[PDB]
Amino acid sequence: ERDCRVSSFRVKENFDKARFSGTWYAMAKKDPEGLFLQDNIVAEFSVDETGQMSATAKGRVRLLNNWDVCADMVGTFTDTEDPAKFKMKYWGVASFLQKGNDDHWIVDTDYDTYAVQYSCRLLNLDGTCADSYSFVFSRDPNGLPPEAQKIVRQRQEELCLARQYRLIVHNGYC
Ligand SMILES: CCCCCCCCCCCCCCCC(=O)O
Ligand SMILES: [Cl-]
Ligand SMILES: [Cl-]
Repeated sequence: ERDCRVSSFRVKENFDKARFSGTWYAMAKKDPEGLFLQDNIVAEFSVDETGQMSATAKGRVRLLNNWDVCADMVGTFTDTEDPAKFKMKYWGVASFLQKGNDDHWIVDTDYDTYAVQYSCRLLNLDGTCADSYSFVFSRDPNGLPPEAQKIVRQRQEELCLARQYRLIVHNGYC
């Protein structure tokens, strides 16, 4: 009876790009189809004076046949009418790395502790998501405090994803 239509999902009110800048460690991920980033995922967000948000990311990706590389990725965000909803053009510093353009929603954050991100790459015909991914980020690479963890769990459930995350390990691979 809970609403899993993407159009129903709340996102961060009055999202502040500047406050969101800096280092975010991925603690957990819900994978899309054909998953790319595997683990050791760290993102760096910036805003320029134009107010244009961008990011870089490092992580282990596993090219099939069991070949691990540390991907170095770049993203730039185009604003929409909602301050928390963006279009993210992304690519790798190496041209053979995955590129594309995904929706990028900041579902919730308190800026200095946790963030929940969401992307629906493809809708179902009933408005639910056919192919989604989601990152939970922490400022502290050692994880979230309990109050933040509990808030995040609520947000995960609201996205209809709470059963579908896996933990992201950080072990200096990159
Ligand atoms: C959304 C993660 C951080 C945002 C920083 C954008 C920098 C490019 C990251 C590329 C994400 C594309 C792969 C995401 C889906 C996946 O890993 O399976
Ligand atoms: Cl709990
Ligand atoms: Cl669960």
